[PDB]
Amino acid sequence: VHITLDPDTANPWLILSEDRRQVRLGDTQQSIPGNEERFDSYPMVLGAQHFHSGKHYWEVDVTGKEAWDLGVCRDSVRRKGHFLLSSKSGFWTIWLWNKQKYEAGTYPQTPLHLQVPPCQVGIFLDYEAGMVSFYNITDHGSLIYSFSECAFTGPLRPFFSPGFNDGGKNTAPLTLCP
Ligand SMILES: CSc1cc(F)ccc1-c1ccc(C(=O)NCC2CCCCC2)c(S(C)(=O)=O)c1
Repeated sequence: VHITLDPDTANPWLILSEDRRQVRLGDTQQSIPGNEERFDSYPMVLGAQHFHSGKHYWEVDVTGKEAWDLGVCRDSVRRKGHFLLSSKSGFWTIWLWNKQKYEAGTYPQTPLHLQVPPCQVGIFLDYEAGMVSFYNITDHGSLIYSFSECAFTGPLRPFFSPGFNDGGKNTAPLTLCP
């Protein structure tokens, strides 16, 4: 299935493209509804798709970004207030922080040592195997990180953040690639 972003989930700091394949930080927050699905405290958005089974793959361009978070989450994740992105809270993600620091969302966090900074990241979900894998497309498809034995029981969602607002330092888009 072609991944698309779900506008009803998108925090007001986010701008989505018409085709729902791109998200980026605005310079101000949009004035939009405060509906239950919307992430209210962080620049986060979900894919529209709900996965219950099977293997799934998508590719995200992160070119020129100082920070981002990508992965998968439970449909049931809290949308309102503040929280950590732990597997305990229903998140399997990796991120870039501060231009150079890549990490996997294990507890404690697993530092990722990427000699070649990715411009595109490939994300695989294998529902039945309980695996979420991340590949460095730029570095000829090297494995960044794999979460294993995730033991999923309910629906999952693609998860994205193009960063925190940071005075214009991270306005480059996140784009799903064909
Ligand atoms: C807009 S979320 C975001 C966006 C980015 F562009 C780049 C990174 C993040 C981002 C990653 C991770 C976390 C986070 O939960 N870290 C805590 C550890 C999680 C794994 C288990 C040990 C504790 C946060 S947060 C919500 O604390 O702010 C944010």
